[PDB]
Amino acid sequence: SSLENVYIMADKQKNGIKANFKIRHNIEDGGVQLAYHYQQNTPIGDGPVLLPDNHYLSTQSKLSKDPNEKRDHMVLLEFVTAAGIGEELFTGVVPILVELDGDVNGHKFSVSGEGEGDATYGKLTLKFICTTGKLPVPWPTLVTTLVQCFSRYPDHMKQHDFFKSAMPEGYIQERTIFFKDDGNYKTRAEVKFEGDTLVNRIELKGIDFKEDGNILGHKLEYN
Repeated sequence: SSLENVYIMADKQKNGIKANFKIRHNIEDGGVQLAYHYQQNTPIGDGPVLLPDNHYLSTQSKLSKDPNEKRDHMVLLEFVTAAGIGEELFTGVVPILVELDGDVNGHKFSVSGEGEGDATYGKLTLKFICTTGKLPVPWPTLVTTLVQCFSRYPDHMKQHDFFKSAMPEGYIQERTIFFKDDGNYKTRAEVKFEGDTLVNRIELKGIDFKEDGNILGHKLEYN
């Protein structure tokens, strides 16, 4: 498993939030590949949202494989809890669909994911398939791109949950992810309800990657 803290701050000028954090990918030789994340979220609707005090999301991920699956894929379990120093839509189990189109150093690919979120327990369970064939980057590098409205906000912090407050209309989530000493991803996603289903539609563009670096060279552990 992995555990990372997403640091969130209000962005009042855009009626949204910003975030930053670092992901530590494990390299097959024992090293670490840092991926520095810079994030902004803006609401799709023109109504009020919850603009939070500074806080973090404590985010734990576990990656596995479906033993009966021969397509290139990732099974993902996550537990996420907000910590210090629209909500009615999330009181039960909510189906999730994720659809991503990407292009990294000219390698185009698509990913489709399905699963469910249970915000009461901060819990996500999803399975992702590369629908175009072989994924041209390591799965772990796409985890953060591939629905923070499923975070568990403790009752005493519920006034700081921007993500659910923007629902059902949703939000735009944008990132730049800088892979240390390597290339970057830029992502734009729309996260919103389609009926009773929470959908994450994403475009990802990756540039400046090293052909023999840890990403295009597939030198990251599957974790």
